[PDB]
Amino acid sequence: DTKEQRILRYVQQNAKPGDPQSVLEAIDTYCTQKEWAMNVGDAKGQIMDAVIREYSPSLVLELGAYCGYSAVRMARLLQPGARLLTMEINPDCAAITQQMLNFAGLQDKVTILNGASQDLIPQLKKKYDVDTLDMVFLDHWKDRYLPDTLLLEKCGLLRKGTVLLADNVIVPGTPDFLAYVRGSSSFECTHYSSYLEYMKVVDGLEKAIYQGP
Ligand SMILES: O=C(NC/C=C/[C@H]1OC[C@H](O)[C@@H]1O)c1cc([N+](=O)[O-])cc(O)c1O
Ligand SMILES: [Cl-]
Ligand SMILES: [Mg+2]
Repeated sequence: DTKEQRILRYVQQNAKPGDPQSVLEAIDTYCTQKEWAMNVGDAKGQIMDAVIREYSPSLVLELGAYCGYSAVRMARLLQPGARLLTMEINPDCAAITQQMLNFAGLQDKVTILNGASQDLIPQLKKKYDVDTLDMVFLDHWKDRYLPDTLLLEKCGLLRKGTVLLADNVIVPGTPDFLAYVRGSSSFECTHYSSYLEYMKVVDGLEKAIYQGP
């Protein structure tokens, strides 16, 4: 029995099936009151929600599903016909994420990719019928944010106006990524100050909008 399985079970026992908001609320309750876990959380989540609503993306890539909290958060705001692809390196987590989405009634909008980002990114266009991405959410290994951004760019997955939105740029931090995007004329960056999930520690999201080569 793992922490992640306990979260899934709590959602199954307490949330309303087919109600994404209820699923988010049960996850946030469990992680607030019983066991901390690395979900984006409600405070950063509201900022995510605002960004998604602003850009109305048709095709979103998530790096790092975990338990599917952000997958649920994002997919519930997607317009009909829009798609979320989410990459998860751990097969236990990838299974839990599928179950979370199923419960929420979002399975039709979301496609889970099991594998390492660096291995899956070059297969997106051909295997998943992708031209360019409208939005990318980065929440996987923090040392992978920069090299996976360079890989997205190499593989032709970014277009002018693709929105990159990165969690944990302060805590635990992604200092190479943040230096890079903020220094590059290919990115226009905005910082959204917030708090680390379930805590009083300052963290933030960075939005980096790709400008072209
Ligand atoms: O390592 C973090 N995320 C990367 C984890 C990536 C993989 O580990 C478990 C699962 O397989 C996931 O895809 C992290 C860590 C903290 N933290 O405070 O440690 C807060 C966060 O929001 C995080 O995303
Ligand atoms: Cl999450
Ligand atoms: Mg995170």
